[PDB]
Amino acid sequence: IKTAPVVPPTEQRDMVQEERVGTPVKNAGNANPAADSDNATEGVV
Amino acid sequence: GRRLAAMFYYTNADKMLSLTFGLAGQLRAAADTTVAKFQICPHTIARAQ
Repeated sequence: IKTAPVVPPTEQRDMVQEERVGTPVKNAGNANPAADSDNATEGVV
Repeated sequence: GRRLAAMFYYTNADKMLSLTFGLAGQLRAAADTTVAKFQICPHTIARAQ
């Protein structure tokens, strides 16, 4: 048995951190966001 | 807009001149109709002023 001094549970707080490597684009779920333009065969106002 | 852009690459002044000198005739015949319909003359415009 080894009794060791630890940090009291009430003087620390677990905080969830979300780590990201880059900011997702506007049309993140779209494989081809350029197909709204390539399929505008009548024009756009 | 890429199709319309292509034609302006492939165009000469002669083709554009007739396009717009034809519009000028078309609009002036529609204004001549409106002038005749509503009697637009200096007397009629001055009476409105």
